[PDB]
Amino acid sequence: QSALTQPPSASGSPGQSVTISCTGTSSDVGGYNYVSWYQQHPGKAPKLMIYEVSKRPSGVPDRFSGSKSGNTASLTVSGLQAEDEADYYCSSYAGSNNLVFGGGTKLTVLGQPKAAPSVTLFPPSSEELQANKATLVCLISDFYPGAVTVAWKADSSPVKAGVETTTPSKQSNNKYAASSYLSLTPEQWKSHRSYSCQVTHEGSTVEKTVAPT
Amino acid sequence: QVQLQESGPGLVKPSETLSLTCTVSGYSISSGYYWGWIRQPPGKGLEWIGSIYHSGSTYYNPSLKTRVTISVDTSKNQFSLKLSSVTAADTAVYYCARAVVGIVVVPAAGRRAFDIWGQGTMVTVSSASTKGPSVFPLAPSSKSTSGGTAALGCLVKDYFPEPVTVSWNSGALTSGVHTFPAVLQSSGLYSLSSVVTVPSSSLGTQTYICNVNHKPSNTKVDKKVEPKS
Amino acid sequence: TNLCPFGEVFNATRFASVYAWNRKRISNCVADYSVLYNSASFSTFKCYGVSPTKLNDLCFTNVYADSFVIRGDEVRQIAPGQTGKIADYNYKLPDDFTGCVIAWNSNNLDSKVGGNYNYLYRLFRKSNLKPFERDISTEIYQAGSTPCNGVEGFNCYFPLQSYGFQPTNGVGYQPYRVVVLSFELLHAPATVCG
Ligand SMILES: *[C@@H]1O[C@H](CO)[C@@H](O)[C@H](O)[C@H]1NC(C)=O
Repeated sequence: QSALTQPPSASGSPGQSVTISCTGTSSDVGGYNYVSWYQQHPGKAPKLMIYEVSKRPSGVPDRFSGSKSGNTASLTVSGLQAEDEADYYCSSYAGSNNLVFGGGTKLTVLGQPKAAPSVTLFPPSSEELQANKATLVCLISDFYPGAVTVAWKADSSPVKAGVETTTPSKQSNNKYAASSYLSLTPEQWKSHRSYSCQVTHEGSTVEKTVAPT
Repeated sequence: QVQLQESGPGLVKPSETLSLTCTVSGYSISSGYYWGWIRQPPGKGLEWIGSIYHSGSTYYNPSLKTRVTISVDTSKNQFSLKLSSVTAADTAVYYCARAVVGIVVVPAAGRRAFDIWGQGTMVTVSSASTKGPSVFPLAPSSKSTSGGTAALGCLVKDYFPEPVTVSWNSGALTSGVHTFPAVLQSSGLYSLSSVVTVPSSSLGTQTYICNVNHKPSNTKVDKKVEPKS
Repeated sequence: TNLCPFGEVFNATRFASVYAWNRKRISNCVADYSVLYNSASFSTFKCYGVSPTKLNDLCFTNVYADSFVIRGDEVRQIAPGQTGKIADYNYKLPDDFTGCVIAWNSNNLDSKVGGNYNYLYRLFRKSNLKPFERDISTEIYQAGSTPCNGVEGFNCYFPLQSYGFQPTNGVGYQPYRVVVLSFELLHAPATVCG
């Protein structure tokens, strides 16, 4: 779908050196020296790392560097750090077609101390109850790998209705985090003695409970 | 020092016209450079749209050529984008940017590299209407307390379209702040939450206020979170 | 006896880049060169034919008006027998020149806050320019053995560069508008007198 082909992921270990390739045709990459690399962290604007193949903008670390041979451009990160964990996009002029992008490549830093989910479960706030709604909020953070199963319980029996759970997302610490919400009528919040959110990750489960009043 | 800022309707009806503008400051667009628009569908790749310099000359991406106009108004010192016949494939964060090269006659001008970028404005294409977020405080309690630390938050419920951004105490509370991605409800309206970890000793004495901004409407809601009764 | 449209060259809002210098042909009109010479709003007014007061009493078959923008440093190069990037690759006066060279500082108009990149000059050229020649090509200068093949590269440079005029620049680096008036006399009746 992208006229520049870029490896979907790439990885390296801290302190080491990683290289991302970017192949087009003789009419883009192979044709002109206007090849550009950008670094985008999740939820933030793209930043220019490399223009005109190997030229580094100001403020960009010397550890970054780019080059090209024939149809294929390369971006080499030396002294790999955690802050370098991001998506990288390559770009080049295409003649008639103009300014085509690559599909992007995710770079992982591969230092992975297994973490456990911290869980916090908030009951329906009293404001929400007065508006005739009730929402349970179970928040899951600081867990590696980015793999998690959430189950809700009402009293001790299972609940599968009204549960909405976000896919897990990368944080600034390159650990992952997700959220699960239980939508409830207020009489239901008052009927059952307790609700609970169970968060399974690597075999062990962390379970938290809230209760009306 | 140059600054770019995108503004425009958060929501657009399908088959109608998407209309965003970018206001430059700190440098007169007429004085040089090419100036471009680049978009990123949610969870997908960068797409370059088009560029322009002060004369009004334009270069466009062939796949969106028939539907795209980019204009320049030098008296207001801004450039704009219109995209007609929008579909869901136009739902995207739209950035404006400035080129690396100031010379306007260089080979492949405005189709090389972009140096200065805006924050990005998002546009969702949908038939649904915008709904303002409702903000409920997630109060600190002895169950959310964990030794020296303690967690409180803000639940942002039933809003549309995206995005919501949350800051705390006007940007003085930044560390320990996690603001989770939103979930899409059955109703069609998004919800999301923001939690922060705070000293437990300071709970009655210190003030915690979350600043929810939802720019598709023009709402900004600041909710004070206080410990439970 | 119409008036020569000297206003439309001198007071024109937009001025050209030296590498693509504009020429306007003046004819079938009367012009008072003495108001121009005594304006004192021109920092430069050198003449190489006859004194500006005496040519007021002189006829010419044609007056050509060449206009462009350069740097203060480069004004001295707008003269016969002069060497330099401007005089060799952009605009060269012949040594038989019989005209006047006029200039004034345009910092107020032509210098901008982050640099004005509209005005260009030709940084590389294979050969020095003949007098009154105009080159506007954008072919990539080959500065090394490696052939350029038309693509900007190493030792392959786009042949034009830009003054980045900032109002904070020192005088010598400030933009100067220039008007070169060349007086030609052919085997044809005169049409420009005073
Ligand atoms: C330029 O404009 C000024 C003010 O209008 C005028 O005095 C001057 O004569 C003009 N110059 C020419 C060459 O006409």
